[PDB]
Amino acid sequence: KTRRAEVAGGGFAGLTAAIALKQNGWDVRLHEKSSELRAFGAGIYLWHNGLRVLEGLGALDDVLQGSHTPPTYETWMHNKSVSKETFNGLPWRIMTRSHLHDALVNRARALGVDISVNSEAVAADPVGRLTLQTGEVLEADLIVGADGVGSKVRDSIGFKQDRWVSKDGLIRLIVPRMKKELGHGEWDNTIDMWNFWPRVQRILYSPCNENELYLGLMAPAADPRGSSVPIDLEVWVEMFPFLEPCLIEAAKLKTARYDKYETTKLDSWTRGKVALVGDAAHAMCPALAQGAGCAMVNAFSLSQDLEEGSSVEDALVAWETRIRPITDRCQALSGDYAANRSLSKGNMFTPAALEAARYDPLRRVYSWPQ
Amino acid sequence: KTRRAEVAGGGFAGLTAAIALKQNGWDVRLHEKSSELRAFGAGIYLWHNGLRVLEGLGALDDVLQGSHTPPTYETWMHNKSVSKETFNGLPWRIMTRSHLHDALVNRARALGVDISVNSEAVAADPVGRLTLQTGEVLEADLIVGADGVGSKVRDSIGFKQDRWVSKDGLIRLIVPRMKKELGHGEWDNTIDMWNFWPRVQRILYSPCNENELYLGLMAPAADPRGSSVPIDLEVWVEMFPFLEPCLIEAAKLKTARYDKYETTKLDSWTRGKVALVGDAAHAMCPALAQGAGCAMVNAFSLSQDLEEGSSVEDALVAWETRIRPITDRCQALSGDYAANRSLSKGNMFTPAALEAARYDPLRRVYSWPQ
Amino acid sequence: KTRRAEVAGGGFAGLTAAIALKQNGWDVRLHEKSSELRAFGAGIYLWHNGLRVLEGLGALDDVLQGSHTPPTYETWMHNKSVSKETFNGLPWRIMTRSHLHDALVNRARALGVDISVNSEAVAADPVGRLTLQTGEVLEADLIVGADGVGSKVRDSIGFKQDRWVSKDGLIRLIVPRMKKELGHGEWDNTIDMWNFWPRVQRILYSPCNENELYLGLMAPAADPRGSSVPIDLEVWVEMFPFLEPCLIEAAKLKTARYDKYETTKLDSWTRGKVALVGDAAHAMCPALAQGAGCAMVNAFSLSQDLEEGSSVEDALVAWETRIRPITDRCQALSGDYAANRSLSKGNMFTPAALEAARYDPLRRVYSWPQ
Amino acid sequence: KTRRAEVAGGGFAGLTAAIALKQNGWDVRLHEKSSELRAFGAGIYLWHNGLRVLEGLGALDDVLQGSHTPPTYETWMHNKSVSKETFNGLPWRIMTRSHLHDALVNRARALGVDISVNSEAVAADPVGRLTLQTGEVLEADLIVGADGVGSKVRDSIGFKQDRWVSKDGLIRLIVPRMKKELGHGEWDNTIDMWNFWPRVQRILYSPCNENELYLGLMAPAADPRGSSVPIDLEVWVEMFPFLEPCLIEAAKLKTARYDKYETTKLDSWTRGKVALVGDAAHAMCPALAQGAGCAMVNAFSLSQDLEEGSSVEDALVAWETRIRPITDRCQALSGDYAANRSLSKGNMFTPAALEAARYDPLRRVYSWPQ
Ligand SMILES: Cc1cc2nc3c(=O)[nH]c(=O)nc-3n(C[C@H](O)[C@H](O)[C@H](O)COP(=O)(O)OP(=O)(O)OC[C@H]3O[C@@H](n4cnc5c(N)ncnc54)[C@H](O)[C@@H]3O)c2cc1C
Ligand SMILES: Cc1cc2nc3c(=O)[nH]c(=O)nc-3n(C[C@H](O)[C@H](O)[C@H](O)COP(=O)(O)OP(=O)(O)OC[C@H]3O[C@@H](n4cnc5c(N)ncnc54)[C@H](O)[C@@H]3O)c2cc1C
Ligand SMILES: Cc1cc2nc3c(=O)[nH]c(=O)nc-3n(C[C@H](O)[C@H](O)[C@H](O)COP(=O)(O)OP(=O)(O)OC[C@H]3O[C@@H](n4cnc5c(N)ncnc54)[C@H](O)[C@@H]3O)c2cc1C
Ligand SMILES: Cc1cc2nc3c(=O)[nH]c(=O)nc-3n(C[C@H](O)[C@H](O)[C@H](O)COP(=O)(O)OP(=O)(O)OC[C@H]3O[C@@H](n4cnc5c(N)ncnc54)[C@H](O)[C@@H]3O)c2cc1C
Ligand SMILES: O=C(O)c1cncc(O)c1
Ligand SMILES: O=C(O)c1cncc(O)c1
Ligand SMILES: O=C(O)c1cncc(O)c1
Ligand SMILES: O=C(O)c1cncc(O)c1
Repeated sequence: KTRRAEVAGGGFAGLTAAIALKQNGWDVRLHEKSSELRAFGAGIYLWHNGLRVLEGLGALDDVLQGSHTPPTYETWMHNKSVSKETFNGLPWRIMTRSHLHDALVNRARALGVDISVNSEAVAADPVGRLTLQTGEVLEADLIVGADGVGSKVRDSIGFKQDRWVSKDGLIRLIVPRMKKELGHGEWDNTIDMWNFWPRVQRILYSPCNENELYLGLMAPAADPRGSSVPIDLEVWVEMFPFLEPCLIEAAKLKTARYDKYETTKLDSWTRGKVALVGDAAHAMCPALAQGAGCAMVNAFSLSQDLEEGSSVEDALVAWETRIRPITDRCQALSGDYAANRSLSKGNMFTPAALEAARYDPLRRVYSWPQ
Repeated sequence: KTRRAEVAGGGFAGLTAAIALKQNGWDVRLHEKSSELRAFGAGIYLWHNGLRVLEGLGALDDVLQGSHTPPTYETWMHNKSVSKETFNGLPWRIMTRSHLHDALVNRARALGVDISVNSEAVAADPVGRLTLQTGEVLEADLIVGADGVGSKVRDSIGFKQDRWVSKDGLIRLIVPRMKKELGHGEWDNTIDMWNFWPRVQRILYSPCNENELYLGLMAPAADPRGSSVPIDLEVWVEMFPFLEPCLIEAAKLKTARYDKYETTKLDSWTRGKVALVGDAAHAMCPALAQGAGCAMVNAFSLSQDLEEGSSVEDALVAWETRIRPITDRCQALSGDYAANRSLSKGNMFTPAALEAARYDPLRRVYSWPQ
Repeated sequence: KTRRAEVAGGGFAGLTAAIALKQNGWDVRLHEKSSELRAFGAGIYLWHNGLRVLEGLGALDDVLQGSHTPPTYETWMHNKSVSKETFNGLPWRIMTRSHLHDALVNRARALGVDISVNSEAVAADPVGRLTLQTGEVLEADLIVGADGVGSKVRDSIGFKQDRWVSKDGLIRLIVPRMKKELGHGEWDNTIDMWNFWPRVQRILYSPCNENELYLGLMAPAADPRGSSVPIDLEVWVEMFPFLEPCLIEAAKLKTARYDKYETTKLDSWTRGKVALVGDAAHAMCPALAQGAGCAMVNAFSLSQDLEEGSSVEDALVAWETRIRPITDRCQALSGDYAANRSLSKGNMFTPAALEAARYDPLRRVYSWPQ
Repeated sequence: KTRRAEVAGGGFAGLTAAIALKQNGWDVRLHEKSSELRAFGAGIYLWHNGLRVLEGLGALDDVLQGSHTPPTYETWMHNKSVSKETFNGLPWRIMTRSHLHDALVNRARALGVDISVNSEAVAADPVGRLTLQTGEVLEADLIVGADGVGSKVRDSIGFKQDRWVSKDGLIRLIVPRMKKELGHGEWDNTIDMWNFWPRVQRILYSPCNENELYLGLMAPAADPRGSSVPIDLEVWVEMFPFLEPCLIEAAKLKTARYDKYETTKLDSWTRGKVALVGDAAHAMCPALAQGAGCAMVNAFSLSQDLEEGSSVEDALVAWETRIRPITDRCQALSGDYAANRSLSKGNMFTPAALEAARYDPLRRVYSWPQ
């Protein structure tokens, strides 16, 4: 009578699914392809929606400890402050990726989720069979494809899809705060520092805690200096001289990567006993900082629909119908914002922009009205 | 088998108790002495702790709609900004008293709490008897004394106590925002505007929403002009000229009162089947903006302890033991702050100051670390 | 024994020459080609050097009354303040062109300078003969060619020269201050408001007094909207929205012109009894705001050299040798600044930039050290 | 035929008189009581009027080199900026006392003024006799009493007078700028930093040049800590913490003095061939920073009246009649400002306040209109 779930992928989506299912009495095993449990991307923003998932997962405490809510989300254009936004009290948080990942892994382990590394799902069958690269075939009542933009759970089954990999991208790093060295200013703020002149270069400045600063350095791929790794210190200091202390530390990082944006959209997220969650289903532009938020809401919501006494197949259909439109709208709006460079104007966290963030997955209503 | 509760007082404490008990299946009747259900005091701050009570009461949505979280809590001394505090993301909110009261009344009514007006508790018996001014004697399994600083539930039984009524006080009003007329500034902020020179006059500036502004005008009773009602417009405009548009509206209010501060502390909060909650038990100085927050946490916590399968008498003892120290510490610290004028320095919402605010009554842990 | 001077041109150079010579006992007649005595160009800056000429001319009082020294000379790039300069106390002043012109005309009249309008010099002879368009031939001991960039005194004689008329230019206007309507800011400042993005548009904001504001609206000739007269209100408000009240008034002016920059440089400024002064000799780019300053210093200096007991011919040679290098350097540096857009960086009023301004023609030394 | 002048006192008044007379062909001897030529008081402000005297004395160049005009004269009350004043371009300057004194001494020496030290005037006779402490009796056509508030030239003759020495005063010091250590701010400004709460303490912050800062630390004599010398570092840092780097240097100065304010007013300034100039005649409160300015204007004006071909006795009478009302008005207004603490309000350099500053002694008119 113990339902069995097999989860492919140990990112935020897979860990969320695994914890949520285990809390509801599922026998859960999670399979991570990589040799270690790790999260790439340097830093990450969560909002009310994702923080509520964490509360629902019993992992909120560990996350809030050692992460940061800036006093304001500030936008600059050509070094002129154009907006300061606080979202009418809507909760939000910045943290390192490792911080969020560790909290989730620790919670999954505390609950007794069986986690395997070097364990890649290479095929999934809608009847409830997952095949690993080792040739092991696992039977389950539920298969969760949380295996990222390149999901083999998805592609082994075949889902009609549009995927896009941009030519442009950015360099994401964690460096020391160097707060004193930054001198006068509001250095606890998020500051999105846009420029189009004299060149297209932007830094998203994102404090994670008293020690760690998350920087995103964005320049076009066609710019050989701005897109260089390790960073071309001179061209960054030239346009962001007020960040020189931090940029000097950034230039030391030989692990720096220029990572490209990538999106996925599918005609459906389910097939029989298989559900696709996270980037496997709905990778999106990061303008609204909701890729993981939506992934986590969707994973948590999946566990909710599986508590209705329905067949797994029916629960999965109900789940997508219920929760997908929030994600579709957020993905579309984030892509629109990215293409139009809407964030450069400031004051763009409108009620519509904040729809996903306002959703409370625990009570299934929208909170924090704007 | 339906447990019966009789609640004396229709303030925030009594309404919270009534809703929380009704949600847990108690047959609840609430008795308000006044001819109408009303809340005095103009405006009010709630923090995470109180907002979590509201969530637990199913009244959070109605409260957040039409209330305000300032971008920052700012302090001025002699018109110089000395601090801006955002509490590392700790949720907080400002609203009119009527806004909070209405949300609670509407929720109690929706749940079918029996509410009587012109119904004053004049005596309570620890065996579970409440006598109204009408001579009606009501039997119950639980009596809640939520009847304010002058609690007759408390005083009919006899509780060792120290009460204090200050000679000093303040004038609290709601006026239009007049935001455009205030011109350049950060007029969505809370701004605590202190002065000792040329006279002791202070205004706590507290936006409630896009339409309503809560002002507290504080001057010593020995100052015949600053303590006058309706307000002596000239002496307020002289020291707060930047608020003239709002003060002109304030001066129109012939309902204005100079209300005195009042505190209560008791050796215990329980006797048999009687529990004292709110100002009946623990009225405190308003420096930490936690009088109602603690009252609401205590009322909600009472309902929790009554779900343990214990006798009512034992549950009440357990309740006070569990929850009272948070209130004792907050009351003491708020009184210390008031006497030392500590808030005038700015940056005084320390981790210790925020202890009560950080408490989450739903999960019974402290959240939002500083 | 009364030396006779004939001056061609009633601009700042010619009026300065006429007053200075008349003060020294010359019989002076001045000939203005136009039907009225008028000054075009809306507004003008003078510095210490030009203010000292005015003192020497007995016209300083009338100029300082009704003109303005801003508290600072401020530069913006893309709406971000990049510098505020006060030149270590070096005197400077902004005024309407008419204000300066009127003061000079009134002083010349008070001294009994004979002024003719509709009186154009069409030929000059180094032996001391000036021919007017009327055919009148005037004999004099000194002929002053103060007849502008298109000087016929110069060109009738033949001076080796390089002249340049730019394709680009600007629209100069006087509008009401609208100070209250501009709201919060430092609206008594000079503010040089540069932009390259989203288009090349710049406004030099120059208060003249409590009533009048001098604006220079600069856009490339290749921009059909930004270079349009009367002004294309929308494209100016878009990039300078904080000046909308003033720009609305500017758009009413059907007299607005897009005037082109023009320079002149000559191998010499003298021939026999003929001296060329002002734009006739040394028109320059306006970056250092010294075209008229140098013109006035040169005209005044001419009068000084004529007091040495030398022949007029020798005095003129001595004059150019003594005073020309200040002008040559200023012209070259202003042209360099214009071409490199150096002023866009702010903090460019260096000691070298301010050399002409620092010169005191009365004492013949440099003052106001930097 | 060479007129002989004997000047008592080598302060700013006596040096000005000596230079001005020597320039006009007087045989001038100056007698300084002290063993060295020195100026006490740390720093000093001059305005247009005094700068024009310096121009008239041929000492302006040496003064402007190595002195400072702040970008603005700023006033703070309780650390809040209440005004920024630039006087519509009216020239002004801050310098060390030694800087001004040296320039004057060097000019007097260059002109061949005979200067004696350890040479005290102890008696003067209206017939033109000056007696030194050595017993030497000097005959002259003019005797100038420029010997300070305690003038023996004045008191040996007997002038009806009111003198006042205040109980209160201030500590004036020169310290290093420590500009970098002061961090963010407008540290080239004059800043008059007033406080009445928590104690009456004020600092006038006055940069003299890139190296030297003039500070005036003002507290009541009844305050044993604030009036202490060497300075009580703690009580100054407490109320001016932003000046700590400079105050630490100030506390090292064991030469610091708490000097009292002193005023003098006389029924007349002349007797026969004797003229009283400077503090000997008109010491005043320093609120308008015009004590030396008026002293210098008066000394220079004296030389002017002596060029009219009148008897010395008549010239002196004409001089006082012509020039004294400017000083009487300035003295009265400065005393009014001091007593009413008017400067604490900011924006008090009104046209009337600036009357003395606006006077141009060279042309004998008022300039720099407000
Ligand atoms: C630049 C940038 C900035 C962003 N910023 C934010 C932000 O601020 N806030 C936010 O909420 N989101 C943000 N996002 C989006 C966020 O990174 C993703 O949406 C999120 O990490 C998706 O998580 P996931 O678990 O679906 O996928 P992934 O994080 O890709 O994790 C899947 C895990 O899949 C494992 N794996 C892959 N294939 C297999 C397999 N076949 N079998 C087993 N394991 C497999 C992968 O190795 C890995 O361990 C940002 C994205 C980008 C690109
Ligand atoms: C100036 C000031 C500012 C404050 N600001 C804040 C703030 O910002 N945030 C915050 O959390 N707290 C604040 N407080 C404290 C807050 O006002 C109180 O702690 C709170 O209202 C107490 O609620 P209560 O229900 O216990 O009592 P009450 O609000 O006094 O309500 C009891 C209700 O008792 C009814 N009643 C009385 N006697 C009887 C009886 N015998 N029988 C039946 N009914 C009876 C009373 O009429 C009334 O309807 C502030 C207090 C003051 C004085
Ligand atoms: C955009 C711009 C901004 C500027 N801003 C400043 C500034 O802020 N400060 C500054 O000092 N300078 C400034 N200048 C330069 C300043 O305008 C000139 O250098 C100055 O006006 C030259 O004066 P002028 O007397 O030599 O010539 P003009 O002003 O040209 O005057 C000559 C006079 O010549 C009369 N005339 C012409 N031909 C004859 C003839 N044949 N016979 C008789 N009369 C004749 C002309 O009609 C006229 O009345 C600026 C210039 C430009 C273009
Ligand atoms: C706190 C303070 C701040 C001030 N700030 C300013 C300011 O910013 N700007 C400004 O313009 N003014 C200022 N003043 C006023 C200024 O200090 C005086 O007005 C000025 O120094 C007066 O100069 P004096 O030459 O008349 O007298 P003094 O400076 O007193 O000089 C007279 C000289 O007299 C010599 N002496 C005295 N007796 C004899 C004698 N019997 N025989 C020979 N020699 C004699 C004295 O030793 C000395 O060398 C300030 C004054 C004070 C108190
Ligand atoms: O626009 C972005 O690339 C972006 C990336 N991360 C967070 C965010 O709010 C925006
Ligand atoms: O100090 C107060 O009186 C006070 C009153 N209300 C809220 C608060 O934070 C402080
Ligand atoms: O750069 C200019 O065009 C310019 C024009 N007028 C004054 C000035 O300082 C600069
Ligand atoms: O008020 C003063 O003591 C004062 C002292 N020096 C200059 C000044 O402007 C004011």
